[PDB]
Amino acid sequence: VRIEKDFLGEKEIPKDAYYGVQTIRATENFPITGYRIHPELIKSLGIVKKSAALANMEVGLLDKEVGQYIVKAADEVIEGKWNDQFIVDPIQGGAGTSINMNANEVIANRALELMGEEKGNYSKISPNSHVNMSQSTNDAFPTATHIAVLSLLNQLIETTKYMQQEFMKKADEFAGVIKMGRTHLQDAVPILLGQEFEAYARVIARDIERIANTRNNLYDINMGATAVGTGLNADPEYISIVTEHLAKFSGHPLRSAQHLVDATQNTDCYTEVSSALKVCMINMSKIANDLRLMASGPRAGLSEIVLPARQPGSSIMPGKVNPVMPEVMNQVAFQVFGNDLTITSASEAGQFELNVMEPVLFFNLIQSISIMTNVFKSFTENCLKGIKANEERMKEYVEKSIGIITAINPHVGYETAAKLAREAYLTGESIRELCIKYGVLTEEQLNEILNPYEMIHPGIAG
Amino acid sequence: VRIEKDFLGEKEIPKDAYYGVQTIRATENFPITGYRIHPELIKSLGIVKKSAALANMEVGLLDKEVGQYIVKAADEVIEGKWNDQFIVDPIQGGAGTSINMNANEVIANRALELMGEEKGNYSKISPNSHVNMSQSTNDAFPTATHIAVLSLLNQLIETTKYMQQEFMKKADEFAGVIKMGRTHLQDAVPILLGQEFEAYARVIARDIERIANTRNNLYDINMGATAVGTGLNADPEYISIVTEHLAKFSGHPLRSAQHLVDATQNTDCYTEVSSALKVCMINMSKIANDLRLMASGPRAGLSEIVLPARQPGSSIMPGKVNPVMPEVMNQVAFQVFGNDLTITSASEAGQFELNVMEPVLFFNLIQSISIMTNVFKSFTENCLKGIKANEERMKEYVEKSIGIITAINPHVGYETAAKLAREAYLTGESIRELCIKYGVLTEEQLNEILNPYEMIHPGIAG
Amino acid sequence: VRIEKDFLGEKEIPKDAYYGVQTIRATENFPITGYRIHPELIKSLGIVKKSAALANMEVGLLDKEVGQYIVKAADEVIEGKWNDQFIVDPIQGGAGTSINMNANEVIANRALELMGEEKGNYSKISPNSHVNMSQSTNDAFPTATHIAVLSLLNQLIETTKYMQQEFMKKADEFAGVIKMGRTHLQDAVPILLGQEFEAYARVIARDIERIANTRNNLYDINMGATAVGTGLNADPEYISIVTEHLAKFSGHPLRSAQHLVDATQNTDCYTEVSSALKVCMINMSKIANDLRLMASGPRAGLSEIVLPARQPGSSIMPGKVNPVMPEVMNQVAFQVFGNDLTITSASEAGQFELNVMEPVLFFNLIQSISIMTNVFKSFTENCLKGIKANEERMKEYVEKSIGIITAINPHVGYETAAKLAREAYLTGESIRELCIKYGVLTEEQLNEILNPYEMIHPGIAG
Amino acid sequence: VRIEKDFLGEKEIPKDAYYGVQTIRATENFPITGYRIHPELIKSLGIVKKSAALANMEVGLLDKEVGQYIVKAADEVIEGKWNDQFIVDPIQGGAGTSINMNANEVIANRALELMGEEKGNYSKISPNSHVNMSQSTNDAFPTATHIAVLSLLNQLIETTKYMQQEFMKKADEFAGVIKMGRTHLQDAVPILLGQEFEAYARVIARDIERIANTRNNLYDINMGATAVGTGLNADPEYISIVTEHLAKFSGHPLRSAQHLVDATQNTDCYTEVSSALKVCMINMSKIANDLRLMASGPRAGLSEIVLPARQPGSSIMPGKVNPVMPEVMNQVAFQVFGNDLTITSASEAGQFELNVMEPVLFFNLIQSISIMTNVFKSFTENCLKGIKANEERMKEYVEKSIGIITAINPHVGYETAAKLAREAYLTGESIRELCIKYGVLTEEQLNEILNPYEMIHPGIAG
Ligand SMILES: [Ca+2]
Ligand SMILES: [Ca+2]
Repeated sequence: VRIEKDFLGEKEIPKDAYYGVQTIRATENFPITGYRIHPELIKSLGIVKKSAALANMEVGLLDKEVGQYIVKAADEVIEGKWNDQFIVDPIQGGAGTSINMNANEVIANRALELMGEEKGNYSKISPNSHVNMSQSTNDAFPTATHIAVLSLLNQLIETTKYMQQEFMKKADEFAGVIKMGRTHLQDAVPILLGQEFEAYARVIARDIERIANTRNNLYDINMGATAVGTGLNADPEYISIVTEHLAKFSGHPLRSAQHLVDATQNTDCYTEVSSALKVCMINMSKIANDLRLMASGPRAGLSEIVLPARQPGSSIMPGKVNPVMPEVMNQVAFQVFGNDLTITSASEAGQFELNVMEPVLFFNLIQSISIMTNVFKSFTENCLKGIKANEERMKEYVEKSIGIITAINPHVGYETAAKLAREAYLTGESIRELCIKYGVLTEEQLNEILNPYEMIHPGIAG
Repeated sequence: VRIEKDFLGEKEIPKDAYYGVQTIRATENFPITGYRIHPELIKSLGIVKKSAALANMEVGLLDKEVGQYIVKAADEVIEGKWNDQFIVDPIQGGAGTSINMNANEVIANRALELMGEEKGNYSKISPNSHVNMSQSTNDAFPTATHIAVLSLLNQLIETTKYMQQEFMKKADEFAGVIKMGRTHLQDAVPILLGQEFEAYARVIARDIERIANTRNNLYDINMGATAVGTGLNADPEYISIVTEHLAKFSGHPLRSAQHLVDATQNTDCYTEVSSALKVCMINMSKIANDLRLMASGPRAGLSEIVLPARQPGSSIMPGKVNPVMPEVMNQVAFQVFGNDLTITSASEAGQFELNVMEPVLFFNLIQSISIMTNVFKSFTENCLKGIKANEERMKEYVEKSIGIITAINPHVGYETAAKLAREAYLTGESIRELCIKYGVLTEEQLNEILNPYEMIHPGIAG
Repeated sequence: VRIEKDFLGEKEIPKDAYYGVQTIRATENFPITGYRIHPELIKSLGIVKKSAALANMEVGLLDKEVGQYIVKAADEVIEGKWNDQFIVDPIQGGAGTSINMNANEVIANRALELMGEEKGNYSKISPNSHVNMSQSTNDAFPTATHIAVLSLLNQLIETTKYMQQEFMKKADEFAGVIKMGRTHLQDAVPILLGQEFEAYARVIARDIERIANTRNNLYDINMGATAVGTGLNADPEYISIVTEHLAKFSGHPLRSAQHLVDATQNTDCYTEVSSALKVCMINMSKIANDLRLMASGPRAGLSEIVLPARQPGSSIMPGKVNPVMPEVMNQVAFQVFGNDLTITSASEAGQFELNVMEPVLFFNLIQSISIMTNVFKSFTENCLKGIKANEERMKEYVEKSIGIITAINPHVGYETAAKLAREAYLTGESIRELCIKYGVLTEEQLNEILNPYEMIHPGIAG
Repeated sequence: VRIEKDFLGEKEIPKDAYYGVQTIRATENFPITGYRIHPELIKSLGIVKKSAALANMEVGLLDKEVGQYIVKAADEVIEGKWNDQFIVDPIQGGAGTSINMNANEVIANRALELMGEEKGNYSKISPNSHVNMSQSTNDAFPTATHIAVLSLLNQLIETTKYMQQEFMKKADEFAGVIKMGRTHLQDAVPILLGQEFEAYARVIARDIERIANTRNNLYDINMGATAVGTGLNADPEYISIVTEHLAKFSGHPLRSAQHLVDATQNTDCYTEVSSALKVCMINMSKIANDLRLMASGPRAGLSEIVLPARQPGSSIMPGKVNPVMPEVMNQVAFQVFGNDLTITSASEAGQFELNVMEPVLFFNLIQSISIMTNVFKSFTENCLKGIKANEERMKEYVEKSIGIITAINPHVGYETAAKLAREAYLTGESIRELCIKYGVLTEEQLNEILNPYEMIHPGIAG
């Protein structure tokens, strides 16, 4: 145990800890959720502190002997070597100061240790003076967040694409599977199961497109903004160098925003991201609902498809296969809807040159991207690739249906069709085994009218 | 044509019009939705002004010569005689001031006409000095709203109670109708359709209680608050008297709030109402979702219940009955959900001594109550009463199901019960047929065990 | 007085009215809000039906005698002659069937009248067989909606651009006005009032881009889809010709969707639009909150700006001007936020081949575009143009602020800068007095360091 | 490692682990958030299992020698010793099946270890047959949740009551502190700081009552409902006995619901609780916004209150004390709003006999109560108790205001009051000074009229 001192008094900090008194006070102030910030945000903080250390050394502001160790420590943070030292709550007042200071304290203490000094000796390496040199909370925090959000969006994009590609493969696989289209949940006209899955795949491709476009506004960062965006005393060469480093180490084509005040006080880039995720989850939710309806049964349901079994069934009641993978998809969508409201409210609560409600916004943005990335993985792997069709049941739904008289209609006339429809309604007799009974269409010409392909695509009529 | 002057200038007003230059200025500021305030709010403003005049005259503050004509004019407003004269947009800046002034002008000008004077002659009877005497925007507008909301809620309770009883009648009409319970949309164990319709009756009874209890915090009113709630220059006798008239003429047991500063700045009684209406519509939307599933078909659906046709049918596809009445119920649910978010945002936006976002708040609270009332009566009259059951088809479902085995199990044992269920599901035979052919139970034994009542109620083995 | 017959019986229809029985049945089924659909939707229905008629006549499907009067009647609808005749509630079951049949009946009955026939004589011109020929509810309704929303969006874009520019004008006008930046509502470092208004202009510039970009997906229409998306019985020449007309008459670069099943069952174009509307109103609400803060006072507030007076005064209380215009703006934002949730819920609610929740979805989308257009136009005219800066009071705030010391710091050193700021804060003396008192700097040096421009832009101190 | 086989195959389980393959299966299906269920829910699952074991033993269903060990194991779960063994994601498909089984496995394996057997020997003590005897997922899970939410609500009530009591203590402390009331952020009329704090204290009192009344519907549990609510095969004696037990071990007055189907498929008790939490946070956010506004400054803000400092300030920026405790209060409210939408959407998604979306619902409800309890504690101990007033600053807002004229008005007539207000607006002369210079009132007369208590309480015209 070690002994750090504060405007509030002494606090005993374990010798093996890299955080200090400020981080502790933060945990005292905000024991709200018990969560820790996403390791990608931790990594991103390291990137910011590395870039800034490097830039400050380059412009002569930071001593090269201490900077060298500051860089080595930050690198270790980037590699995920110190995740457990980041202990502040994601829901914290102070507009992210605690998060920023946790990163400054840990990097300063690891630097000091790397140079054979004691921890807490902030005279040698100051969390504020050296590690946070030329930065404010108001630029270090949002810039690390932009970077972390962008990296997680690239992962969600490559996971959604994989999933989208597998929906397409199912579409192709069910390309000739004839079924009964439903509107208002009432039997309509024939459709191909492959057309439904292409529908799912096409909406998902438009989701990928929307989510990808939201990265553009995140590429503008406010590094060099200082407290408010005015850049008071900031060296314009520091700004140029720090941005360039941030882009190189993050892997993103970062730009210094054209108007730093704007970039410092506005939060539309995050609401833009959340909006696209919500839209995407709306579509996923609907698809999941369909999949669950289609899997219903086995005897009093639609029983159109089979989903892979993913929980042990009742060992005394077969046939009951709960669609747990789509269900979880639905509940995530619901998280994301809720997350989006929180983001919305946090964003409109901004005042003058800072929105102080970012910590709950970022926590929610990051949670959204992360849970989506994770359900897409498990749904794809555990449900989607394995989906099978009950093609006999769906073909019988079509043959015994009334709506197929729409395909026959123009070959026999509005007269004949309505008599056949009304009789198939009262007697429940097949429409096919009725055209041949009356002799209006031969066995051979029914076969080209009631063909799966002909019935579900534009072609000759009146 | 007539000509009144304002701080913005002289305005030409139609000869017939009873509103004045401040109403016209409010229609220029806020040409927002093109909508008009609810006639029930128009009515309550009438009750507010009449009560004020009566109190003021008695306190010896309003000239009895003018006051009696103000009263007469207000009575006409209460009768819904001048609804067309309330032209201000419900979505307006000014914290309701325009709404208040719309009532003041209209009641001033009509009073003036009743005593032979010119309209626009504000020297004789003033909208501000006489019709608005002793009251502020921040007491008249909210008080009228309480009275209007409460009146509206009373109608909803009455209508929701009627709907609840009709659900309960269907529960009894369906009391012996056996069917398949579904969990996760998968077949489970038997249930009666009457148990589901009693499930619906009960949640609705719970909503009625919740909605009813939100009345209490609305009975407290802030009349005499003046600008801020401190009641500076207000007369304690005017306060007691106006409150007693407001209670007598509105029909509600209205009370003067204990702390008028609290009553002027806080808006929780409004969000308390919306919440109970949100909860109610979650249940109704779900109920409606079930009904649309239950009415699905006719051939490729569930086909458990038949809903009265309200849409004309095609002569190409009979048996296609779209469940439009549950559909519109679903859509009203979604309105109310959205309205509740708007109420939330507007309520949390209060500042110091006054919430200025009250109009959009009140507009949404009034619309939620009104549209619920309307959908409830229409759903009750054009759907709920006419619902019929497909008993024969539901009995089939039960006969061919696997869940059935849960009733059979304790008369056979874990081992044989499971092998029967497994074989029934794989071969497609009914569990009854298998019980006969393997000799495990007699046709008579199975008729006693699969008793529709015994299968769906608590009770040990034999 | 006229008697049209429906499956629900004999019904009296005013001989003035151009709507028929299917329309008043929807008035009975859905007496929900009392509202009528947007004139822009009405117009687009007219474009849809005109286009249909032309395309049906060209392919040989429609009688040219009857078709010419349908076109003529459709033009009258397009030109706004018949708005009164559309009486159905925008919140309705039937998935837009009534909205579509409202348009069908009105166009038939006017085309009959133009031909010299009787209203109701549908044996001559039928609202189903002629006016609705080759179209389903499931394509004419959404196609009309796409056109309407697109038209409205183009209007909102023009208005929003006008507002944006007006913000840039104020940016330039205030480009020399110095004041205190606030982070956490706590005094920070100086900022130009112009940088704050430029920040507003830029986020609005991003809202315009985001909203404009939502148009692309609405350009894809599904005319030709029949019930479900397959185009069962459709003629490909009808589809290419109708699509060409719709695009010419609407003024929009419409395309037939590549996959009609997808374009028929998915609703992600509408949620995409609403999202960009919500995002915009988040920034606009924030801005407006700022304006109300900046305008607070005149004695116990901030008093940084004056907004045009838009409501009458109290001669008893001058100086009091409520910022009603930013107030209505915050309120329209709370509405759009609610509108967005209603839209989310309705879009998530889709099932298989059709989302039947489209009517409440569309009502809310159209409402959000309309109310945003209206407040933007009004806010620009009645507030934004005439905003004034209180230069004197803001320079006052700056001279006695502590943050001023961030500018002086590099010219005097940390130890003396901190000394002076602590003393200035505790004693209430200006930093400027204290720099002279101890002669750490002279009047002349202070006037050059404290240059408005240099304190608010990046650059090395020396 | 040990070896448990699954319908999906072999899986290695650590020697020290008490969960099994079903739990591992769950973690592979649902790697969504990485969170673990709340300790309170864990405890409650323990209470459920112990109550069920005791009931099953009494009724002769469960072996008393196995039962005794099961009960002892469950008691250790209740005691909080096996929290780390609960590894399943709160967000999961399967309607809580894996939360339920996680508890079944853990207790079985500890019961086995206590009775000297090998773990995974489910032939001795089965998680399904023994630990889960006479229960389904569809009753154990919700029953545990009712119990857990009740316990957490009772803690929230106590905490909020404490905060409330402290808000009242501060109203008394500021009972004579005079300030300027604000409407539209415009100076209005004098108010006491204590009157504001009483308004705060009073809204919270109403929140306490709302949240408390929410407990009633939760007292009804569905224990004994089995799959669907029908109680097929359930011993009625077991039901009433397990109910008496659950009430006794949980400390709540639990009652067996009067209709088990209703209780099994409806979730209105959850949405009701959440609505009451949301309303509470609407008020709390509003209060924090005022506090933050009043803390603003120190030189260019309002600065009416000082809040205890909770972060280390900048040594060169004294006076800058960010209101971090209110800021975190806002962020939690925003969180609760979104949580409430997720809940709304989860409840709405119920189908027939089971709402499978309960996991994301319960996760959200519990987080809402939890984070509320936690901010309330921290805000009270670190902010509220220590709030102090700048009474001089506030006093001079009142001396220098125009609105102080309202107190003078009746004593000098409106005509005279308007003249004095107008000059006060032009010159800047105190209204008090003006009254002296024009001799309208004696210095001693002003002392009665402009007395803090007199100015802020009902008192008449002379
Ligand atoms: Ca197959
Ligand atoms: Ca003091």
